[PDB]
Amino acid sequence: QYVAGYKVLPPLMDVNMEAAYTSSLLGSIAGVGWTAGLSSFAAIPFAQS
Amino acid sequence: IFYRLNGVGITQQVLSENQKLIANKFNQALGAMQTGFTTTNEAFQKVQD
Repeated sequence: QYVAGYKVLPPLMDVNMEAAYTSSLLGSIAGVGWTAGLSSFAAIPFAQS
Repeated sequence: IFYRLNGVGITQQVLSENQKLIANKFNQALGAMQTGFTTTNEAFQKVQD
């Protein structure tokens, strides 16, 4: 990093943050995908989805 | 506007009973950006950019 001189910036999202966001997507794919209209949440058991 | 709101999963009954409140909310929303033009608008910043 310094034998030439440059710094690698870490990303804005931390590892726990992608973990939480992907967890939210994995929990919400069953919910949103039942009928159009994103206002409600419809977290059906998955096999029914 | 009534038909478009009907299409997104809102029943006719609340539309037929609450015309004035949704009209006032629409007026407030379409007046919000009139006083909104400052640095906080991302689109305004991109136009300036």
